[PDB]
Parts: sequence; structure tokens; C-alpha cells
Amino acid sequence: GPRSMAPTPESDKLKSEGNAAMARKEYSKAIDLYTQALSIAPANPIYLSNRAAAYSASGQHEKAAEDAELATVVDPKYSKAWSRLGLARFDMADYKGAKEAYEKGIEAEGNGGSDAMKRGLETTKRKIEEANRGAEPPADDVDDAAGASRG
Repeated sequence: GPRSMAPTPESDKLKSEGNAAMARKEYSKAIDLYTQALSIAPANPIYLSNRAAAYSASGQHEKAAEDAELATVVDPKYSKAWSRLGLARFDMADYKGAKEAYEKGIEAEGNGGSDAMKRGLETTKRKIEEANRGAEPPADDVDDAAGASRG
């Protein structure tokens, strides 16, 4: 018969084994274990957001972003997915997109945001303001005054 396409004790075991792999910093294994969980329950936002964390830890920001995005599409009310998406976009230097993700995460979280979301949004805004105001100070003009004018 057909699978239920929803989480099972088996998929959750795989998720837990994935979580343990993360703890050991075995990111490639975590990615594989979360993927196995997702083969049982496709597009599960918890499993997706966990695999996103593993991608991010291993420096694979585009893959992290795709997992996190899909999670936010499936469950836009799941604040953790937005936090994952924010970090992934931040790490891709997509600061506008990171700002948007953190803002939506903060709304979904329903309590002003997790510490990570609040700091994430603050840091992203500061980066955007740095760019807007100029990342480099202006230089003052060279002096055309006479050398003895300071005397």
C-alpha cells in the first residue's frame, strides 16, 4: 500500500539520529539522515529546517536556503524555518533577503522573536546601514593653503 506521506516513529528516529550527528559535528551524516527522514515524510518543515542547519554548518548556504525556503512555504507559521532562512541568506550576503526572513520569523514567533532572530535582524540591519551610509569614510580635500599659514 501507499505511505502516509507523514511523519512516523521511523522518520522521527532518523531525525533524532540526525540531531545526534549534528552534535558530533558529522554534518554529512546528518544531511543523509535527515534526507532519509524526508524520504518518509517529504517536505516536513521540521526535518527540512534541521537539514538546513546541517547544510549551513557545512558551508552549503544555497542548499540551506532552499531547505529553509521550502519549510517556510509549507509552514509559514514555523518561526525556526525563517530563522534558518535568515542565516542562510545572510551567509550568502543577501542582506535584504535576510532582513525579510528575520522579520517574518519574528512575526511567526509571536513573542518579539527568539534571541537569534532579534540579534539576526539587528545585525542584518546594521550591515545594510553600513552600506547605505558608506563603508568607507570620505577623504578631505588636499590643502591649497600656504605652508606658513599655520604659524
